[PDB]
Amino acid sequence: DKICLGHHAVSNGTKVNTLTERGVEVVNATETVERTNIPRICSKGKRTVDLGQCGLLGTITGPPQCDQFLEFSADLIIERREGSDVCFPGKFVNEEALRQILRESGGIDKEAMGFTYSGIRTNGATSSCRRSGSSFYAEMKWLLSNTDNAAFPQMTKSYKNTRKNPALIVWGIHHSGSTAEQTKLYGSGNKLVTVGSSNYQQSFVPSPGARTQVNGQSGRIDFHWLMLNPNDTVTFSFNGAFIAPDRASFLRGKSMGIQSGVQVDADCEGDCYYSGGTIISNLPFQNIDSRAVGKCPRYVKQRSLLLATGMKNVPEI
Amino acid sequence: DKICLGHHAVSNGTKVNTLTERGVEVVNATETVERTNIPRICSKGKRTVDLGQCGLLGTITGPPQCDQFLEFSADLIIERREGSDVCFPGKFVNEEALRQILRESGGIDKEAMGFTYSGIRTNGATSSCRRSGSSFYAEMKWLLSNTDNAAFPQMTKSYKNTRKNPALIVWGIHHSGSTAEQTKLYGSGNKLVTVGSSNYQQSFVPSPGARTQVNGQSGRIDFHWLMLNPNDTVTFSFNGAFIAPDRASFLRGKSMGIQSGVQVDADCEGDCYYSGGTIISNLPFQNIDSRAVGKCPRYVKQRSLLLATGMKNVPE
Amino acid sequence: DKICLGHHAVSNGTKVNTLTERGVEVVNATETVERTNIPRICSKGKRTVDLGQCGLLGTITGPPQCDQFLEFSADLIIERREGSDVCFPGKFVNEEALRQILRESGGIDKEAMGFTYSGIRTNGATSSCRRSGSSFYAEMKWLLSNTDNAAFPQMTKSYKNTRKNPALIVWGIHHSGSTAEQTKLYGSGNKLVTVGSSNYQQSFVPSPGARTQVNGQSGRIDFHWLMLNPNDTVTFSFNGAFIAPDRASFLRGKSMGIQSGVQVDADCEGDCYYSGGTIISNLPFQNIDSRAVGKCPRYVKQRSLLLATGMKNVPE
Amino acid sequence: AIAGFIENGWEGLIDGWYGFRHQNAQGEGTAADYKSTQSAIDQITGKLNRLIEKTNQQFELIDNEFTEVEKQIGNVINWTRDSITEVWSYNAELLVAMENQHTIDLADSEMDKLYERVKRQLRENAEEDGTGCFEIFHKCDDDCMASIRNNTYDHSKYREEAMQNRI
Amino acid sequence: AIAGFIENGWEGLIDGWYGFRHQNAQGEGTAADYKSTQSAIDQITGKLNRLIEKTNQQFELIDNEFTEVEKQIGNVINWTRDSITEVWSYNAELLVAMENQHTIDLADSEMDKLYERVKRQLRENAEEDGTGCFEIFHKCDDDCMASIRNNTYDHSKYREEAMQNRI
Amino acid sequence: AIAGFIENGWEGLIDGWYGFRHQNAQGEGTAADYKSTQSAIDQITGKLNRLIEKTNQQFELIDNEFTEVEKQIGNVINWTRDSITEVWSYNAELLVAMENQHTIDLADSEMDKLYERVKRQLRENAEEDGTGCFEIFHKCDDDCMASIRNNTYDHSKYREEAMQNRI
Ligand SMILES: *[C@@H]1O[C@H](CO)[C@@H](O)[C@H](O[C@@H]2O[C@H](CO)[C@@H](O)[C@H](O)[C@H]2NC(C)=O)[C@H]1NC(C)=O
Ligand SMILES: *[C@@H]1O[C@H](CO)[C@@H](O[C@@H]2O[C@H](CO)[C@@H](O)[C@H](O)[C@H]2NC(C)=O)[C@H](O)[C@H]1NC(C)=O
Ligand SMILES: *[C@@H]1O[C@H](CO)[C@@H](O[C@@H]2O[C@H](CO)[C@@H](O)[C@H](O)[C@H]2NC(C)=O)[C@H](O)[C@H]1NC(C)=O
Ligand SMILES: *[C@@H]1O[C@H](CO)[C@@H](O)[C@H](O)[C@H]1NC(C)=O
Ligand SMILES: *[C@@H]1O[C@H](CO)[C@@H](O)[C@H](O)[C@H]1NC(C)=O
Ligand SMILES: *[C@@H]1O[C@H](CO)[C@@H](O)[C@H](O)[C@H]1NC(C)=O
Ligand SMILES: *[C@@H]1O[C@H](CO)[C@@H](O)[C@H](O)[C@H]1NC(C)=O
Ligand SMILES: *[C@@H]1O[C@H](CO)[C@@H](O)[C@H](O)[C@H]1NC(C)=O
Ligand SMILES: *[C@@H]1O[C@H](CO)[C@@H](O)[C@H](O)[C@H]1NC(C)=O
Ligand SMILES: *[C@@H]1O[C@H](CO)[C@@H](O)[C@H](O)[C@H]1NC(C)=O
Ligand SMILES: *[C@@H]1O[C@H](CO)[C@@H](O)[C@H](O)[C@H]1NC(C)=O
Ligand SMILES: *[C@@H]1O[C@H](CO)[C@@H](O)[C@H](O)[C@H]1NC(C)=O
Repeated sequence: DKICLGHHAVSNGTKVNTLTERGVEVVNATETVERTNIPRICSKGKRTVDLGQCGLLGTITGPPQCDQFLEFSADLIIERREGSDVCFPGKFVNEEALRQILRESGGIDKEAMGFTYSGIRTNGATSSCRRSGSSFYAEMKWLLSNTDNAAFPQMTKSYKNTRKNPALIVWGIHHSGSTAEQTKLYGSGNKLVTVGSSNYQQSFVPSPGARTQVNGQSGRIDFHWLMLNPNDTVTFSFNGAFIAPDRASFLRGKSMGIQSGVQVDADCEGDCYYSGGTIISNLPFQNIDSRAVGKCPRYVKQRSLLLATGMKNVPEI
Repeated sequence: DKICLGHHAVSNGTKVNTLTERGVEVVNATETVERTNIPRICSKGKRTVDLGQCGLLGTITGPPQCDQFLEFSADLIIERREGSDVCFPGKFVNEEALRQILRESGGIDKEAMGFTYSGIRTNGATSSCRRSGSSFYAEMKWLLSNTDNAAFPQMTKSYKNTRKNPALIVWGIHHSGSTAEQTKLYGSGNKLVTVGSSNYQQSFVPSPGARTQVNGQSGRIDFHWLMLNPNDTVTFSFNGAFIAPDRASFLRGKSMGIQSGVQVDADCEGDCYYSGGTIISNLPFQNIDSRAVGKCPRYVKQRSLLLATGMKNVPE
Repeated sequence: DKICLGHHAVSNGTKVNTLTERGVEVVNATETVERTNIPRICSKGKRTVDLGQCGLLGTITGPPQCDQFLEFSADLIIERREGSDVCFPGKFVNEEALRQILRESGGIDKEAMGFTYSGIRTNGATSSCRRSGSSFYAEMKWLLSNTDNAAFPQMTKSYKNTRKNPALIVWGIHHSGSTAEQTKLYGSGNKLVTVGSSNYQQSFVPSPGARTQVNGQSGRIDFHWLMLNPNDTVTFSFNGAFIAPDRASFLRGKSMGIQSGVQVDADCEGDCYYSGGTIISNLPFQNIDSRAVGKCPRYVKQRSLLLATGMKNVPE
Repeated sequence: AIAGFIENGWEGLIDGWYGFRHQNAQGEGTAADYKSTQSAIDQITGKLNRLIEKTNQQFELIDNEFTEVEKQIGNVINWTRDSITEVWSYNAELLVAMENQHTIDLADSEMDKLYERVKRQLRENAEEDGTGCFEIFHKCDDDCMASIRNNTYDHSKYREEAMQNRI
Repeated sequence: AIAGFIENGWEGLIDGWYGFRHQNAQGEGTAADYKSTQSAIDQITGKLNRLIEKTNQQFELIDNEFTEVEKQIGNVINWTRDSITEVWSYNAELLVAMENQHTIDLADSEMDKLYERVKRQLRENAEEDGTGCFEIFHKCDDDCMASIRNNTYDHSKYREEAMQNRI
Repeated sequence: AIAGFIENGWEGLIDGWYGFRHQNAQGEGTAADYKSTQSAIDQITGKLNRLIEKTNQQFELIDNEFTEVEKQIGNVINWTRDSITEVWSYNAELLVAMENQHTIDLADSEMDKLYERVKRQLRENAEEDGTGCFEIFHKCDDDCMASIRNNTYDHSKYREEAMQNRI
């Protein structure tokens, strides 16, 4: 009699790349690089904030677009392309560092500054920000002098961080659209804004002048920020052109942020996100988006890689 | 009677490394780390502008070393150690980022702005650099006073960028050698320059220097860079000491700019360029220059790694 | 008769992670990830400077707490958490770049710049920095404007670097803390400081606003630094608040600097250090400190990795 | 007719990966080797369990899609990310190539281990013909097929059978 | 009474790693091979010498524990460092896994080299029992057990007796 | 006089890598096995073709040699480049060491495959002598040994003569 050993085979099979030769036929192989996704952000079991029309940095300054998100608390922050953190033209300096701080911040817990002003009207307003009629940013007071061309007095203000967590202090400098506007707004004189703390010192100079019109007006606000250690005091000195904070922003905990263009799905549990959706798959690698964040597979360039899950497909005769 | 099996061996083999033992002798081996370069920059099939005493950054402002490269197209941009980006002494702010985008620019295109305002001398010149008599960068006007000791008028000017591509705008601020030089060039006042756009908004102030003398003069031009998004408007506002651009610049395509100190060849082709030459090789690694630019072998520290291409060299 | 071939075994071996199975028992294995450390700094055979109560930058400006380290020479520089760089309140711009330069500096070799002043008070006494009475930084001269309210002349000073190595030149700007104090201390008017060189140019303006009072005083000194190439010259121009350098700082050679919170043990040899001690090991990996500095094993997340040093364990 | 792994695979094994084929006077056919299949599957699944292990490192954004970062730090980030991507592409291709080479060599090694086990079990009662078959000189139609598939085969009873017939 | 590496190891083989066991007229005994253990030890020592070596690239601090660096550069440094840590953690886990696999397969290979060398040395005078032992059909004394131990065994003068005992 | 791969290689086998050496009453000579060398060299060329693959990622300048970049960003770039260089130096040494071990093991496995194929084809008509040769017990001419090289040697011959020569 006779006995013989052998092994299973299929008529088709798939091909894999090996160490010595490429294109080896195997019975089956799987992919280690994910290409299938859900074109929506799946976020379940996490507090998610959908910052639709308002940029993440506006959750400090309070443009009308995010009046409901001033004190938001979330584990996952969604930032969208159509939004903006500016309602009066301008930008933050070192805005990327502050965005990185906010994405990890866990949300914003605002505690009032406790500042009292005298001889200065705090009801400044612009036509660009339109919460109702004309209104300015919610979390900041646009300081004026009194009447048109009235002088702005020099003053000193200070804030002590009485909590255990560090405070995020944000303020702005107003750059008027012309010297005539500054003549009307803040009167006339040399302007200097000085900011300091035990480990921080800077000063800013307003620079009035003609600029391209954005959202109907040429005036601009440059937003600046400070990270204040516990028991430290921030001292501010004004001659005008100051957009003053009303409350200090404390961080609530830990979170992550996403820049994305798709809707939020509350049903799936997912860790890896990219601008087109979420990648929920326990594969070693992905070839979808090199900037994907979270607990995500490693990005590779290959369109596909087939890792054999069995031996070579020696065909039957 | 006797059938024997065996393999080809050589009497004088080559040593390779393995995971378990070093110095294992094999019949044949090749290198995986390239150590040999070709001394010349061998560029064929790629448009190459062989810059001389002009660096890449200077091709925006147009110094006399590269008047012939005021506008150009390229696939390869070569900077030289002996070259300079200035003629009148000066420095760019964030000069590395601007050179980095220029190396990728593919060349340069141009448009023009104007600065035709009266009361302004639009053809200022210095003794540092000349074409025949005293001259200045073709791309800048200086805006000096029309007469001596006359107050410079405050002015505004804007550019609309009516093109699909983003515009590369470069302008200078003049830091006078002394306060007396500033009074000579511009009348008395507190000089202020602002640049507006939807995403720039930067203010500059001239600061008279009393600095050391470079290229015969103590004054200096501080060159500032703005990359302007399509259809956005740049607004300049100044009281003087403003080295205004004549032309607005644009990107042309895609290039891979390099830095080198050696001559350019043209009878062969390769992708990897570095300061001392090019690397033309299909080996997986190289040990010539950690700063090598292009689609080349990956840099390793080892001088040589030998990959066996044959059997273990057991003699006799 | 019968013969059996085989191998040894132990009743209790150790487990290793293989490609296909997580818990293969082997006769022997050794760690590749070092977890043991010594709480003390091993600095034998090396010149070691223990910068107690003094930071790395305090060896440049010379606060009283750093008087013994002004001209220190070392191969290993240990910075302490309890130390400080600044005695009179203030900070440097680009603190990290300057600390990185000093850590690799090899130590500091200072030479006097030779600046002579007349009509200026050079005492600059401050209660925040003391040796006896009130005494400012040993190596910096706080140029008060003579008697109170007197004007400060617009001085120009220069230093030429004649040595083979580049010079490290440090100066400061005084923020008085109020306009009344700036007017009293440096006289009335606006102040401007400019610095020039071949490859560096800057200007600074004092900011006499109001600040939180630290160590008894509300003003702050903003310190700035310059690396001066050989045979070049740095020229300073100032209307006050210059806090002039007294000596230029030259680099002695090469060293490595560390940060540490523990005492120095000079009888132990090693060459890689971390905040809590030293890691003396020839293993390829560590799980002690992901930011350790020196020639340490490569950091991995795994607490322990066992690389088999023997075959597999077959218990009978 | 009785194919062997040395020359050809089998399309008749649907109950496992490895197995035996039999030809005798009572019938012909196949059977799977449960133990060899389960061992090879356990090693490959453990390999996948290593490869598919989730990383615990949380990564944050250091770039910006909506606005641009400064060009110098932007290009440094792009270069670092592309160099890391080249490292991970190299590791991914090396890992897949080495796991495919190890998987094929492992399964063929396991086939050799079973083959040697059968040869060792049969000793002087069978001869290898180079096609993956064992020519057996001890006639058996039924019980020997299961006994050889198992380890409960006592070659000595038939031993006399596998010398007389092959000499 | 005695079994080889196929089914179990041998507790008590203190001197060396590889060796022989004997069931002779004098009874049970054990001896080390010495050559195969030293070969395996030299190869493992070589592997450890290659991996257990410190680098020659000195790294400097690029951050500062006492005073925190700027958030943008700090986050870029932290991201790059975490990606490098992920690369080295992957490389360390992969290196330890393949070196453990290679060490185990190397040692089993060395056990096999000794086993095949003994098989080739004995030729037709011994037959495998399937448990990692060779059943020898010529009565052979301690001097001849020692002749088997080292490479001094001569097939001649046993062939006729062993064949008559096997046939 | 003649020894095989177990003890030594050959210096006169200029054409090919794998081959046979022959002694008979008609003389002596050497001939290569074309198929084995062609397969082994095709596998090695495929290995080389995988290693010599050129990346499609074009890297640009980040540093600047003529004018030094800022010390903090320059030091971050130098640290990142040094870490990447360490990663690629490790990967290069690991790749070269692994591929050299796999090339040596591949050559020896293929040599063993040829050795076993000859043993399988010859069956009881030849016996390995332990030094890389098979002793042929019956006498034969060059043509049947060329058939062995040709993989056309039919064992269904007058086996009794070989059996009588062994016994
Ligand atoms: C390189 O860095 C620049 C900014 O410095 C960044 O714009 C590049 O990526 C951009 O990513 C966008 C989102 O995917 C994409 O829409 C945009 O086209 C793309 N930029 C370019 C020029 O193609 C960075 N490179 C990469 C690969 O991300
Ligand atoms: C980069 O990572 C380091 C740790 O590797 C961070 O430093 C830690 O920060 C936390 C913040 O609460 C402190 O509690 C730790 O004591 C710090 N450890 C060390 C060694 O400094 C650092 O903050 C990270 N960088 C950024 C920008 O977040
Ligand atoms: C980063 O490393 C490079 C070396 O690869 C440094 O460049 C060298 O610096 C030394 C310093 O004296 C010079 O002598 C060499 O000529 C330089 N070589 C090149 C190719 O530039 C560079 O300075 C380092 N950067 C920093 C910030 O430390
Ligand atoms: C082969 O692998 C694929 C991978 O998707 C799997 O679905 C299939 O069930 C596997 N087949 C066997 C017989 O294990
Ligand atoms: C300083 O801060 C700590 C918390 O970090 C707090 O417990 C302590 O009370 C603070 N000091 C004072 C004087 O309140
Ligand atoms: C090869 O031979 C030459 C001289 O014939 C000798 O110098 C060289 O060292 C040999 N190669 C090796 C690796 O020894
Ligand atoms: C090694 O292989 C290369 C392949 O191109 C060949 O040119 C060379 O002559 C070979 N050397 C030896 C000694 O076999
Ligand atoms: C393991 O090996 C080391 C060095 O070879 C030795 O010092 C140690 O005692 C060994 N341990 C055991 C349990 O064999
Ligand atoms: C400076 O220039 C002089 C010019 O003769 C030269 O002799 C000297 O060596 C130079 N020094 C340095 C440090 O380059
Ligand atoms: C052999 O294994 C089969 C299962 O494959 C089992 O049914 C049979 O009873 C076993 N034979 C013996 C003798 O145990
Ligand atoms: C082999 O072992 C025997 C044991 O007595 C010894 O006499 C003989 O010399 C040994 N031969 C070699 C080559 O080691
Ligand atoms: C080898 O086999 C082929 C098969 O067709 C045959 O044509 C050829 O003559 C054979 N050569 C020898 C030497 O047996």
